[PDB]
Amino acid sequence: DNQFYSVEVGDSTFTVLKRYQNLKPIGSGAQGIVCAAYDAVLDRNVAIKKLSRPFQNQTHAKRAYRELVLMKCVNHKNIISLLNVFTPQKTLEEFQDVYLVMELMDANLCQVIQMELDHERMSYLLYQMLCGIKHLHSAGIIHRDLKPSNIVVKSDCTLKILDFGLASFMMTPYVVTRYYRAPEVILGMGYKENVDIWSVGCIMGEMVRHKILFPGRDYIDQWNKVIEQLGTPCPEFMKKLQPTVRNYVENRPKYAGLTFPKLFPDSLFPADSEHNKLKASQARDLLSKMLVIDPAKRISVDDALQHPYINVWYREHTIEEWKELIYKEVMN
Ligand SMILES: CCNC(=O)N1CCC(Nc2ncc(Cl)c(-c3c[nH]c4ccccc34)n2)CC1
Repeated sequence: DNQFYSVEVGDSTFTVLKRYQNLKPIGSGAQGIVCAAYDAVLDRNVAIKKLSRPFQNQTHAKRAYRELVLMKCVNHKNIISLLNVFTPQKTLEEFQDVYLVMELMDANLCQVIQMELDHERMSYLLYQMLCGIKHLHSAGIIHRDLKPSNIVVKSDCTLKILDFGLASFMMTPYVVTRYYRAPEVILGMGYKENVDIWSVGCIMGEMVRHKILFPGRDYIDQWNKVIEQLGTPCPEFMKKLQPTVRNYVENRPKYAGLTFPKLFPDSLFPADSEHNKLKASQARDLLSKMLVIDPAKRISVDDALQHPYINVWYREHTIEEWKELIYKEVMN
């Protein structure tokens, strides 16, 4: 008979294709609920993400269309691949949800962060972020929102990025984390390719320090936590900020904060063997080239890939037009 069946998964219903069996919730996010399942056809495990009426507003719609499109276009070993897309509804009028099926990963970075990693694995994961980011950049896509929760890995230490970043208001219950947003993004002062390097540096640091580098309730708190450790930026950086903002920043208590050996002591890095000793320094060296406020002085993706620590691996539519656009893309 029908091709789909429904299964309860908490406070929602997953009406998926019969080929997917033994649904099990693996995570929750902004777009919706995500489940792990077994695909009888391909004979392998996969992940199923359900988009509940993605056209309910421009915020969710824009993300869904953009996701659905790039997920189909872009292709790279370090960017989650889409295996299938479907909708249990038969017509546009009936259209409601969109299900995305992808390879199943074992976990996201939030989990890896809570554990110590030899230099071999840490550098490898970091190397895969740079590749993926490099690919996204070579496609004209500047993520700008890379974070531990949007990056997943497998046991064999393989890594893939989940989403494609940004391109505003929502009644949603949960907020979005911004601890990894680059300075230029926080101060809206224009950005470039190396804007992602800042995020990678925040993640690498968290992997070391095992704790969020720049916490904070709002961007006000976040900026302080940034200068409180790295120190007030140089003048050349100030003269590149709109006065409405250059005022707020320049009228903030200066710092000339601590150096890197202080921020990331040898205690955090394994310095038992001579090999690990050298890797520590190289690691801290890269950290110091990525955690730089001024983009003009922040290392780039290609130079970061050449770093010895890493080279060892070398418009506005209506909720009716959106439904249309999204439905068409789904029905390839
Ligand atoms: C139980 C704690 N382990 C984890 O951190 N996770 C998160 C990653 C999950 N695996 C996975 N594999 C593929 C995709 Cl496409 C997604 C995924 C995509 N978007 C998500 C939003 C929230 C949580 C997970 C996802 N997630 C497994 C459980």
